[PDB]
Formats: sequence, C-alpha cells, structure tokens
Amino acid sequence: GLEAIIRKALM
Amino acid sequence: HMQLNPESADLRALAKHLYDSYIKSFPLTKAKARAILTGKTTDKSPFVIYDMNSLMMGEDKSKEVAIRIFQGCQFRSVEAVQEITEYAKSIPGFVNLDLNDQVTLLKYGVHEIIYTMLASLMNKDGVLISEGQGFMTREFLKSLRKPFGDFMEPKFEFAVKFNALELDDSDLAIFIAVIILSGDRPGLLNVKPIEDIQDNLLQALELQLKLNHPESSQLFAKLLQKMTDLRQIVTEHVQLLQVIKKTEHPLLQE
Repeated sequence: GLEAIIRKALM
Repeated sequence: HMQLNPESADLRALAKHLYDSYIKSFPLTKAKARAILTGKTTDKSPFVIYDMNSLMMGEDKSKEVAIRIFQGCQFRSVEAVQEITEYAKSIPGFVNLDLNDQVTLLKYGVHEIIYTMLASLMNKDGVLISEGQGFMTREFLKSLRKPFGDFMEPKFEFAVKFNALELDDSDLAIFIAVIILSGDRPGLLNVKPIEDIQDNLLQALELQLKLNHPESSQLFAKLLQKMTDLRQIVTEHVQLLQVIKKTEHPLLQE
C-alpha cells in the first residue's frame, strides 16, 4: 500500500 | 585547500536547487518549527496536549484514546510519503531512473526521511503536530497503554542526539537527497546510475557542512553515522507495526 501511494504521487 | 572553482559553484547551485525544492515540498520547515518551539514567532501559539483532559479538549482544536492517536499518526505518514515523493521528483537525475527503481528508492527511503524530518519538530518536551498548531508531550505519548506507549520513544531518543548536530534546512535538504539515492535498497534493477547521483549529492553535502558548520570538522562523518542509526529505528518501527497489526486513509481506499 506504500507503493500505491508512491506510484500515484510520482504520476 | 578548498577553492571557489566551477566544480564547487555547481555543488552550491545543486544545494540551492534542493533547498528551494525542499521549501516548496514541506510546509513546516525546521526554521519555522524552531521559531514555534522557542516562542520567537508571531504565528499562533500551539495547543499543548500534556494529559488525557488536554487531549479531549485538544481533539476540538474509534473508541480508545491510544487508537485515535495511532490513527492520526498513520494518516499523517500517508501525507508525508506524498511530500517526500514530490521532493524526490526535484532531485536531478531521479525522474530519469527506471520508474521501478524510483518506487523502490522511495518505498525503502520514506521511513528514514520521516524520522529525520520529525526530529525538526521535536525538543526534549514533545513534538509539533497538525502543522505546528498542536504540541504533544513525550511523557503523554509514553503514558499510552502497551504497545502504543513505546511507539514514538525511539524517535525522540534519535531526535535528542540528531538535534545536537544543529543542522538547518540547507543541510537537511541535501542529507534527505543522499538517503533517497541509496544504491543498497533491495530489488534495484540498475544500481550504478543511483550511486553516480549519490556521489554528487555526497560531494554537495560535504561542501555544505564545511561552509555552514565552521565548529564541527567531522560533521560529514557524524551525519553518515546517523543514516546507519536511522536503519535501526525503521527496523524497530516496522517490527512494532507488525506486532500492533496482529494484536489490535481516504486516499488508500481509492
């Protein structure tokens, strides 16, 4: 779920 | 002997670029946190939570106190990962890396940066909360029932020693960039270009610390030793979170 937040914030 | 040559001016422009990007990404800086904690600000005085009654009154400005505080802690962490990800995008060369490696660097990095920067909001008494509007005491956190009572204590112990280095925002902006570009995170595809960015960031950090700290000649070495102790803080922290998940965010849901 850490990845979920990171990937979205990188977009 | 140190010279102001083209190479050093580029390290200073890199330091300025990271500072500017740090100020844009993180609403509450150490400079502002320190002015609040020392009562040298014209800005609103934070509400102090020092006991159960001040917490009830303070929730004004889940059933159990310990679990509501743990929930605030968890939601603020989600926000923090977003701010750190936004800062990471500004580090030269970062967005040029394999996206999978950008995600790995931030996944294994954000906890070390969160506790580095939380030290900026801490003194011996407690921690600034809700962007400097509240202050929660170390002893009040410690008073919460097991296993919540010992959750923040290792971050305070780290902060006491970390804050004695007297880093400012200019120092921290480069230090946090060095942490993010760690070539030793598990499951990186392409290590060499991460270490090449880290090398240049280490050079910029060393120069920063020499110009900014005339009274600690080995501050660079001392700061690297801390990146070592942050690893251990994050290990204990992850372990305590596994324990709590086995024993007890709007954006996550979406």
